[PDB]
Amino acid sequence: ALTEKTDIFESGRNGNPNKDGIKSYRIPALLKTDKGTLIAGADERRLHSSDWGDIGMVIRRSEDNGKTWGDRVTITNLRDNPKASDPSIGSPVNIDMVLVQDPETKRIFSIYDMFPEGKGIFGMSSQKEEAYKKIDGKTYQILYREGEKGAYTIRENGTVYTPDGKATDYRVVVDPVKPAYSDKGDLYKGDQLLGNIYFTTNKTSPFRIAKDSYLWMSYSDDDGKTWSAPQDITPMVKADWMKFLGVGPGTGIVLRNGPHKGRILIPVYTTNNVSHLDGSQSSRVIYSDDHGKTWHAGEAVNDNRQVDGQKIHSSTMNNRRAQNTESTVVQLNNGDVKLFMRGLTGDLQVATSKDGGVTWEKDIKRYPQVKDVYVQMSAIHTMHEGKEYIILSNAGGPKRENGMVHLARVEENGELTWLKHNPIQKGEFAYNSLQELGNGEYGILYEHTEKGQNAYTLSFRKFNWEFLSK
Amino acid sequence: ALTEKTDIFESGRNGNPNKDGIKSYRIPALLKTDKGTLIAGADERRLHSSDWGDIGMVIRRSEDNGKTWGDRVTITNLRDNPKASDPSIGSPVNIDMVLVQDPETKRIFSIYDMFPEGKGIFGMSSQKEEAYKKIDGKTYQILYREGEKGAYTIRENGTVYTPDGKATDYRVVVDPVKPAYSDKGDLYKGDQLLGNIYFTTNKTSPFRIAKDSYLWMSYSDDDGKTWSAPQDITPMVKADWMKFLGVGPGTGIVLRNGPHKGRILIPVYTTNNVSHLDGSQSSRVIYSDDHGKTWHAGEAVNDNRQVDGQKIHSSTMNNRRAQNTESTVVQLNNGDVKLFMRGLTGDLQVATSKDGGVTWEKDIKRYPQVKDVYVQMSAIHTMHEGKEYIILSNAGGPKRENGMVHLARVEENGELTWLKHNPIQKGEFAYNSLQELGNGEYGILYEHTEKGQNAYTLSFRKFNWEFLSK
Ligand SMILES: CC(=O)N[C@H]1[C@H]([C@H](O)[C@H](O)CO)OC(C(=O)O)=C[C@@H]1O
Ligand SMILES: CC(=O)N[C@H]1[C@H]([C@H](O)[C@H](O)CO)OC(C(=O)O)=C[C@@H]1O
Ligand SMILES: [Cl-]
Ligand SMILES: [Cl-]
Repeated sequence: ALTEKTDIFESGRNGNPNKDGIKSYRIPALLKTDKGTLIAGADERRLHSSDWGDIGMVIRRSEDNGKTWGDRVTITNLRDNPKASDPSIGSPVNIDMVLVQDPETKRIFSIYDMFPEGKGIFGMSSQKEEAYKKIDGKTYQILYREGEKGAYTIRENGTVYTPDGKATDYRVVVDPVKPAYSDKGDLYKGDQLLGNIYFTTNKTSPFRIAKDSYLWMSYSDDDGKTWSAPQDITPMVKADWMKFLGVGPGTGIVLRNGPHKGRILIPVYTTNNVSHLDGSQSSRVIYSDDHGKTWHAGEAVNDNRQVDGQKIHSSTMNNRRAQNTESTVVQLNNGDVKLFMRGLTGDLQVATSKDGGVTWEKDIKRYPQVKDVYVQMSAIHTMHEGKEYIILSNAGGPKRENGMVHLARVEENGELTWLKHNPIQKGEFAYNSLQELGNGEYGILYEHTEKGQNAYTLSFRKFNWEFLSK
Repeated sequence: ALTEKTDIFESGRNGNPNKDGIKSYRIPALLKTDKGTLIAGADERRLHSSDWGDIGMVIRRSEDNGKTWGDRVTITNLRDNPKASDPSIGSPVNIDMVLVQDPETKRIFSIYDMFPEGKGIFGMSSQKEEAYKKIDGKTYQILYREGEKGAYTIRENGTVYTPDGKATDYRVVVDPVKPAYSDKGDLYKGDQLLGNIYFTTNKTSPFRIAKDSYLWMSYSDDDGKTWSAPQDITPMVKADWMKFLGVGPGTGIVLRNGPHKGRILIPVYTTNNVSHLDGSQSSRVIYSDDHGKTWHAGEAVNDNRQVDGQKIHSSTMNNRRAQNTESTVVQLNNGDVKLFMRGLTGDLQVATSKDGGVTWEKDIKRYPQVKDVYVQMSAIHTMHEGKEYIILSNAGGPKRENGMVHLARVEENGELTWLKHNPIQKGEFAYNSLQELGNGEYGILYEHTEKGQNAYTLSFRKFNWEFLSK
């Protein structure tokens, strides 16, 4: 019923780097393509297991349903600041991905966070820095020059314009060409490399982007073999009030029925400037109706939500327990969208959208049958013999341990009836990503450590309906 | 040299209403029109002196340079909520106006704050309510229905639509016809008047607008005699992070030189959700480059301002002493814009814009020569044979008392040198509005009380250069 674990991304041991010089792997995403390929994505955390530093967005492909795996394809890996005093925080950061395939165009998307050099979500400034400027109907990324108040802009061809709208002799690499696109943001004067717009300390160039939270996208048209250069989707989806805006890691969905059929959903979450990570983490989705060309923000589950007899908003809330963070998204046969949200209640929180993920119903459903220890989860839709189900995997607890696979029957009204709860991994268990394999078989890429492994090694297992019914 | 005061708007005495049933007048604006008319604007605060309640936006006209004044013209006066428990707070609020005339079109504009029923800026909720929705490129004001989470919208001809986009048979009066437009916001179901969308308590209708801060505009094309219905300009200028956004009352300007000549400038200020009135009040201007048709927000003086070693932003700041609030705007002959801002340093703070009010230079200039007791001021540009000056008026202190007219020379540098400091009114003195009358004469309209008069009576004086030279 259930296979042995095949390690896909292997972490180092006892606090040391593995043989490739990588201490850590984190944040699995598992995608089954139209060819039948399995794409396994991960944070490649070179220097340590923490949520920052030098991190590549990496995939491996299985052209045989999880039996054997090809070599690592690196989607994006921004080069580190060679002059940073502390290399553990000395790199521009990419962190956390969501994979999805457009079932019509066959395009595969990787959407992931981006920060300039520093500590990621843990090094955000208290004060807003404007990141973008609209000039004659065009949106440009801003640059700040040391000692100057004014907003420089990156305009056509990467050419840097002054605050007062004059071209300079500086340009930015806006069309990176190097492997892993490690030249992105490089700042030139002519053909002299000066530095990089993502460096924040001990800079050798005069320019940097706003110290903010960004959202990037990369895509593949050849089943995950090669990848586009990073596309900055931030200004399409990030409101002025948002502090953090980042993905809920794993695998997104494409709506298969109802008025919004073909819509791509990407779970994300925000914080605000009132209470940031202490009281404002709020789930929502971004979506595309045009096959991934343009992106829109849905409303938050927390927007106009009644809490303890009073209305809150994702932009103003300061309520630790009312937060919802990383989430996993599923569309039902009746057309409802369910959002399963990592939260702080001890048990499973679920929001429902009747309009394709744009707005959410007033109640969040809490399911005591499914434990949540405040950790990522995944959930997928599945049809077994014409009956409708959802499979959800997360840690059983009491800590980030004991991988549980849950089975729910979905009722005609969209309610969830939990049937079975089946252990899939003893010991350490954290982030995971489920897929349908196409028989009655299901795949799962997850975080687990054993035998002194650094957090985490990411492993793959198959399981059938015989395992689910147990 | 200095004329006796002419009382333009007289308040009641000893806490009682005046003959017209008005306890209080506040917030003077004075405008000299192309025809030579003087328009004196005010808040007509019927029930009490505070920053809320039943308040009309009113003017009087003088056709003989301030000697005699006509009857009150009411621009806007929203009807009260007849079912409110406390009438003192039982009315939709208009408060604080800025007057300006377009010298080309001759159109006169009054721009002023709007709040639904409540305590205005002191009654704002801690949580954001979305106020507008963009549906298919069109911006509609949102309505909320009792016991429902969704956003209804006010669409063409005031037809209320359901959250899911269906016409109902509820209608909002979006083209008011009653004197002073007191019918604006009225909620109909067919022929039947049910209540008003600006009412917040003991409602007789199912709908209300978001509890928020709004910005409204009315205009006159007949020299102040008649006025358009209010135009809700909020969505053009109010960013999503903004809590309060309202005018710095008095008289705005039209830029007379430089590449932005013809641009209309209106002083405003905002708060944010981090610190609201405790630490975030931030001066800026909104402006129109198409004769009042569309409006844009400039950047705050506080945006990317260095304060005590560190950069702040108007959207995120929490710094009491770094606030700048109501302000008055002046263009110099060299093209620079000066913004004189009410603040908490005890002396005069001035910001400079080199791009027609869009962005501000890094330093705020303080002038110890001019005390600021934290009260509104007004300032105008003037020429004197043929040297460039600015006249500024405010309280001398210690409190809101001893009105002063200050005179500065505008240096070849754009710097200011304070030459003269002349008392103009003993006893109580608060808000005021200056105008150049022609032939070396100036007019001022200002808040003063005596003989038990309620705060305040608005009185007018004229003065010439010899008054200034003392
Ligand atoms: C962008 C980022 O920091 N992502 C990290 C996320 C985040 O810090 C938290 O969700 C904020 O509350 O948390 C975790 C975690 O294992 O708990 C892993 C993610 O890689
Ligand atoms: C919209 C509004 O409330 N305007 C009021 C303003 C405001 O309350 C303050 O600037 C907040 O800091 O203050 C004053 C005042 O005499 O001090 C008068 C205005 O009518
Ligand atoms: Cl650099
Ligand atoms: Cl009502």
